[PDB]
Amino acid sequence: QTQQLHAAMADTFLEHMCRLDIDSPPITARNTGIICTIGPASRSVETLKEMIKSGMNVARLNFSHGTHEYHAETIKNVRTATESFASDPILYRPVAVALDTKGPEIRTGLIKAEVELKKGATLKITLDNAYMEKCDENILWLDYKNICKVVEVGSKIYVDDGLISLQVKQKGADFLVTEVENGGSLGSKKGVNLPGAAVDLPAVSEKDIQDLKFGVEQDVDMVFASFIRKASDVHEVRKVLGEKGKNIKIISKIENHEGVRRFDEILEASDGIMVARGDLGIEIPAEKVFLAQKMMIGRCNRAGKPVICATQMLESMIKKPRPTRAEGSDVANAVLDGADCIMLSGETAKGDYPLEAVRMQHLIAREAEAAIYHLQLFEELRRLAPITSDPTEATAVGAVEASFKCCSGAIIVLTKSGRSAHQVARYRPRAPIIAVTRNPQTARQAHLYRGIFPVLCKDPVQEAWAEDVDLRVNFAMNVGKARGFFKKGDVVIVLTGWRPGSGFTNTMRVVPVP
Amino acid sequence: IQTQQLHAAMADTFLEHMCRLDIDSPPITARNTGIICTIGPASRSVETLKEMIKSGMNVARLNFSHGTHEYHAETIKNVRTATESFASDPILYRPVAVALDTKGPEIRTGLIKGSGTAEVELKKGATLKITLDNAYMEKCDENILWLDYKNICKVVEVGSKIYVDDGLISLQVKQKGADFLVTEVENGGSLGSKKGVNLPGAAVDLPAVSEKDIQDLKFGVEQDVDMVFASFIRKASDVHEVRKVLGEKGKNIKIISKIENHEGVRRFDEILEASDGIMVARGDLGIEIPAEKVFLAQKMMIGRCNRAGKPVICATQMLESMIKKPRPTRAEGSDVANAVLDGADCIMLSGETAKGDYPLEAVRMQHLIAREAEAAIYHLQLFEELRRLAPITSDPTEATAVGAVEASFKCCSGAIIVLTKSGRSAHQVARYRPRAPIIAVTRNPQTARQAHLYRGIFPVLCKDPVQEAWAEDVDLRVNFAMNVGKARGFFKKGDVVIVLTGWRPGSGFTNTMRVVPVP
Amino acid sequence: TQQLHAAMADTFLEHMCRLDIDSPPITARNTGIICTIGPASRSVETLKEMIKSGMNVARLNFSHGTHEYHAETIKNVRTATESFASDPILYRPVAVALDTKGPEIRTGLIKGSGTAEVELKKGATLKITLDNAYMEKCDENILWLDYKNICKVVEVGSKIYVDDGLISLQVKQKGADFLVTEVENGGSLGSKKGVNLPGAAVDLPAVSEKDIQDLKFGVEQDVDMVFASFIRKASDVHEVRKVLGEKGKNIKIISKIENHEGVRRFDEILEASDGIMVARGDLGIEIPAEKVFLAQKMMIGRCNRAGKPVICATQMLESMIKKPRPTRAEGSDVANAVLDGADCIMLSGETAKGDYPLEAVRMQHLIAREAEAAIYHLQLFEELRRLAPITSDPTEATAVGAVEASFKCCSGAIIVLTKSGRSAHQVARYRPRAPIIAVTRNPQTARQAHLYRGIFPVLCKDPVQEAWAEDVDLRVNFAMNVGKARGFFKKGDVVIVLTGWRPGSGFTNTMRVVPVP
Ligand SMILES: Cn1c2cc([S@@](C)=O)sc2c2cnn(Cc3cccc(N)c3)c(=O)c21
Ligand SMILES: Cn1c2cc([S@@](C)=O)sc2c2cnn(Cc3cccc(N)c3)c(=O)c21
Ligand SMILES: O=P(O)(O)OC[C@H]1O[C@](O)(COP(=O)(O)O)[C@@H](O)[C@@H]1O
Ligand SMILES: O=P(O)(O)OC[C@H]1O[C@](O)(COP(=O)(O)O)[C@@H](O)[C@@H]1O
Ligand SMILES: O=P(O)(O)OC[C@H]1O[C@](O)(COP(=O)(O)O)[C@@H](O)[C@@H]1O
Repeated sequence: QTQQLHAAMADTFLEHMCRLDIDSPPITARNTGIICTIGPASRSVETLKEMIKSGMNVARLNFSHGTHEYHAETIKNVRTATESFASDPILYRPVAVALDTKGPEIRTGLIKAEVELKKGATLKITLDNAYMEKCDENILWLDYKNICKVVEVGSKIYVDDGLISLQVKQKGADFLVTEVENGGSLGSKKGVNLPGAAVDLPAVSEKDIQDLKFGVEQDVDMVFASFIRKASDVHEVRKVLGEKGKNIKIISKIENHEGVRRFDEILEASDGIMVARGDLGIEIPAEKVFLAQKMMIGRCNRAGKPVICATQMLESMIKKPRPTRAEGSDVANAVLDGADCIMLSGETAKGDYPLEAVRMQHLIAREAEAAIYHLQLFEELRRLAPITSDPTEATAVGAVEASFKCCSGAIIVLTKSGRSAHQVARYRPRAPIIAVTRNPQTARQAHLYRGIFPVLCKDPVQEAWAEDVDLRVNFAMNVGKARGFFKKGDVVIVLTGWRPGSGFTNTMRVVPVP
Repeated sequence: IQTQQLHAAMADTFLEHMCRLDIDSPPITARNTGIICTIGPASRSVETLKEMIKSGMNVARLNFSHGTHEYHAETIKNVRTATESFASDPILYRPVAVALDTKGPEIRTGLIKGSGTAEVELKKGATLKITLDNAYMEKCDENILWLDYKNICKVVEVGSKIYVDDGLISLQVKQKGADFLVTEVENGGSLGSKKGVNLPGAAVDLPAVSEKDIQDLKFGVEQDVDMVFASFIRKASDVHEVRKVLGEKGKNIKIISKIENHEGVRRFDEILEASDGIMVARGDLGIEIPAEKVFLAQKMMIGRCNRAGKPVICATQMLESMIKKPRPTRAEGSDVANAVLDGADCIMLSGETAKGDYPLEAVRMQHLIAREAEAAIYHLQLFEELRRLAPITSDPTEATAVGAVEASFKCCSGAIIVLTKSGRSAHQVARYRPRAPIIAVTRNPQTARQAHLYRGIFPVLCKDPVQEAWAEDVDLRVNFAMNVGKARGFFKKGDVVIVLTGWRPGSGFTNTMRVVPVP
Repeated sequence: TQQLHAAMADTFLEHMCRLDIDSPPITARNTGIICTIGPASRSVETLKEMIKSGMNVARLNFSHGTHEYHAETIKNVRTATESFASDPILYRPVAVALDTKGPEIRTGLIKGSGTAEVELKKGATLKITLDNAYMEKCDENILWLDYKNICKVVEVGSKIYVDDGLISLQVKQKGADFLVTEVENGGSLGSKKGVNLPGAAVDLPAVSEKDIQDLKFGVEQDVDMVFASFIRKASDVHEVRKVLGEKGKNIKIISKIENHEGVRRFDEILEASDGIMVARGDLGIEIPAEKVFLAQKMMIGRCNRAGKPVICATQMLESMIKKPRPTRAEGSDVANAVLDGADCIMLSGETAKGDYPLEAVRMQHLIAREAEAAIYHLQLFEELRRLAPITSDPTEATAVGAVEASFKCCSGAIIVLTKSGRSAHQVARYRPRAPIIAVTRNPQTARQAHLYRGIFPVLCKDPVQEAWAEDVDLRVNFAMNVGKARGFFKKGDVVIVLTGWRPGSGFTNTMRVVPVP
């Protein structure tokens, strides 16, 4: 009668659906990470404190706009807010900083200011920089020098986040003649999309380069790399991060058809993925976005790599204290699909109800996690699981199976790098995975993985290693008792390794909570 | 292989199925999920209604929370005029149903400053007196708000939360009174006229069927509506009341019960048993229960309806942003697709079509998403589970239905063609959720219109006179269906289709499945 | 009844747990029974009783007997079968199968006698000779064999197995036209016993001179199928097909798999054949006996997946040669063959030579009937469907539809009108629980139908009615009358009927769900 446990026992998915129960309350623990974009609505230390209390796990900084000075201050504010809770390490929640790059863009020039484009009219594009400052009703300059190479007669060109739609009729040397499909107001310096085109713009812009160096300087936890189209774009980002940035997680943002097409190579080269639905729905028909989303979430779950669902999840909450019914549904279905994290953009950056937006994602996620059909999900994740000789992988699956057999309150995992805990998360237990680490960055980065509740042990290192291990297990028991995940006498699963250092998790214990 | 998500269709696991979903895999022409559009000022002209039918509208919903009988009579006439403008060629005629959505036990606010269009914008932390003094029913403003629920005090209690306008404005009761409440604006916004008011956690003792509802149901009978969407159904006796009010004259009208509150969810099984179908009325629902639990209730009701073989509609805010914008949000794309994947027979538009700036674009977008989502269903497991979950019965029509759907998967058939007088034989096929469209050929125009409630049914109304020889009459209808599919691009000459008929005239005798190539 | 409680289990494990010895089966037995005819079972009198007890196919073994002897056996089987033809409701078609000798190797005669035996002691010496002067003077010192090439294919260390693999020899000196061996497994050595050489590459023809004569004899006697011995590869099968010629083109070739090479090359052999016999006697000598069940299950599964008949053969009810009841291992084996998915089960010595031939047939009947009810059709049908291509063939669509409908209403039968049998075969391949009553006017189609699990062929002999709808109705009523009389169903039960939209072969597209009148 709690946790949708009745629905969880159903022999079929249809009967599982029929058993879902609005009167079956969820556990306390919410497994899906919440990523909040920070902006004018959410930037103060006092608001950030409430965001953390409301459930923010990751603070996202959008580098499309704003100076390094500004973002540095934002990051400082985030850290001040986070560390205000530091004094009680049992209740302290790590908060990660994510840098989302501007990435390469196609832009128009200066009009004549705005101008009107009428449905059916003719409209030349030129790369002749003499028209850079002189765009108008008959003529439009663009900054992408190689556009004629990458688009054909009959192709479509979108301008100003998709408001405007053109069709290429003539394809010359340094020019294109087009008819205006979707007319409207044409401003200056607008963004241009090219659906279906293989855009050959660099993997990282001049500004992205400076921006990633700033990320390393500022000790960010992860980078959301914009407009990733191929594996080699991920490598160029990785090479720019370099030795100083080598522990920074690269999450690839899939934003166009080519990125969807070449998804498998991108996934293999990345630490995780963001389904950037905003830009993706400009580039592919909006009715196909759910397909791409479900496909990418499935493949990420199969590979055991974090996937973030992004953009317009609770959009109406920019203006309103409650979301639309479509928005509640979108969030629940992203969690049911398998998304590791869900994200807020305008809802937390600019909106009037940023705390309400964060609270709603937390509430829905928690209800949605209880409603997953773990019986089939776990069987399927096993079957598609390769048989290998890696001891930590066998221990992980063993722990998750044990956790289902005894409905443990948690799986406690000692981890330095986070990997042991990620290997458990990939099998999607129902039980929260309390990842105990002394590495503050690991604690921050753990949020990317569904089910991981990171805790940062600050206790001094004991001289006897077995005692230092027992010290950290007990810390995890105290965190669980305090947050109400379980109580004395409940059963939990504990994972440790055979020696200090990373790579040696091979020990699973089923233990009473002291 | 590379159309209709057939690579995904063949996956041995649901996880692998998801992994194979392909944006470059184009759907078939036929869209199975019915689209219900609310008609109002933006869409009630004949001219616009014609374009709604071309864009995909199957049912025209009339919302009796507003408007006079004269107003709704004319909307209905316009719907029929637009629908019959296509009747000259019976092969391309699309039937359109008329649905009456009852007002039911509502609480509504009054007019702002005596105007239905006037608004005040309110601020958080203000004071607002509510009143039942009918002297203020058209003098609602920043300070005084009139409500039509005469028993408001009861029920209500101090500290209770009162919600106005689709839950967007929130008031908290600081003090009770004889016929007045005193409140603080917990959440601000622009307050308008005749807005819906909710009292979650209060026992609203308003009748199941008010005198206005009785007036409206009588009108629906007189106007020959196809279905009634009954508001705020709480228990089986509510459904029986509507059925007895409709009486003999309304005995063929379908009753769709709207589940809009906590008691309706709890008592869902007896409501379903009593009803002809269900609407998941998410607007009120997500105010009466926590918004975060609406998806649970939605998926439970779609599941139980699918298991019962009764139609279920998912309603409210599916493409809400399209009221002001030509393109929906990504959440709205997802919401429509996920309703279809859940198993919803029909999807609905309200303000998007009733009063928005882009009613045609909203109908088109629902058509497009529905069709993409229908190809993405994991039929392999779905059909296995519907088969397993259905009892082993002696009913010959039920055996033929499952046989037909099985055969339709085996040959990836262009259609399942079903002859039906009442619709039932076509409903029995729809229940097993074939990929193929079901072409239901009838001579009963009501059956034609009502069959849109069922996933996958494309009703076609045969106009040809009855032939003296019954076998020739049957064959005439089968060929009409052949002609319709080909004109619509469902299939071409030499494609294989499944054909369902009976062994004698009249309802209840469907027992014959034939697998026939398209001539 | 019919283990229907077990049938509804959501798991194979729970299905087993629900099997119930107090749940009686239906009357219908879907698994064909093939009986080997010999002196125990050859008279018309005894063949009539065999038919009553459930024989569907009479196998003649051409390892022994003259063309004159076998023609007489065939006449007796045909006389036996046609004695029931006075009552069309009760007539059962019985097929005739010819089983070739193939490239066998045989020893000679112990001391000039067909019954004499000698004792071979473990470790004692035995000289094998090809000197035809010892052809009828075999004893414990010298044994003659009829494979003249045995010396150019075995090597010192080689093993040679004699008499159903009960006696084992090891070559300790290889000669010119001789071998010297030491007896590993001793015992009683008799005359004209079978010899095998596992690991040896035997140089004998796929189809010998005598084999050719026998296959031509088959064509002339109008047999229904041929069981072709020791098929090692596809080209062996094409050789049998070639001898059968255009005149015997409708005769079913069942490839008998009896050695390692046959198993290894199974897929090419199955694609060439009309069916398969798991010939377990020779197979369990050519390969280790403990591996035979693997081969049996691989072969039954591959045949079920290809939709081709498969027969399980040899030693199924062995002890019943001397005893009126079987061992527990034999009850288990017949049942498990049926659960594996064998279309037919066979008897050899049990019916040919043994003391209790009617009891062996009756036992196979009783066991098969219980085991068919114990099949987990829920998973079987689901796998067969999934492992089935999406096709444009209307008859296939109709067939899978009819099987689905038969499960939905637990139909008393699926009735199928068929000229060539193909339509009924297409239904059988999806393994319905309901019996498939195949109504044909073609006597060969009715006889060959017995090779497919589930098919109960009935031969309609009434003249073709001018009105086609009435001719179809006539046959459907005939199938209803047969089923009633046999207790497959009663008035008020529901049956599935499959027909075409016109007369002639290849038009099956119509399924109807009808009450039994
Ligand atoms: C949503 N869904 C569906 C739908 C169908 S068809 C009968 O409409 S079967 C099925 C199904 C099975 N399992 N799970 C859990 C699961 C399994 C594999 C991957 C994920 N993400 C989630 C599911 O989530 C799940
Ligand atoms: C023998 N068998 C069968 C047969 C069928 S139907 C197509 O004739 S499905 C199936 C099946 C499935 N699993 N296993 C392994 C198993 C599972 C559960 C209990 C036992 N003893 C053995 C089986 O052993 C097993
Ligand atoms: O998840 P990682 O990075 O592999 O770390 C897991 C490691 O943590 C431990 O449990 C504890 O190690 P430490 O004492 O070095 O922190 C090791 O036995 C184990 O290998
Ligand atoms: O779905 P329903 O209402 O039972 O109608 C199906 C009926 O239609 C038919 O196929 C044709 O009947 P009619 O000629 O009376 O229209 C009957 O054979 C069958 O019983
Ligand atoms: O299995 P086959 O050889 O295709 O025979 C099936 C045929 O039998 C029938 O049901 C009846 O045919 P007949 O009237 O010629 O016997 C046909 O309609 C159908 O095509």
